[PDB]
Amino acid sequence: VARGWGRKCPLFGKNKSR
Repeated sequence: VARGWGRKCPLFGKNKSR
């Protein structure tokens, strides 16, 4: 799973969230 993590989890949303 990706979205489930990129949602509110930096585990997959490093540069995307930052």
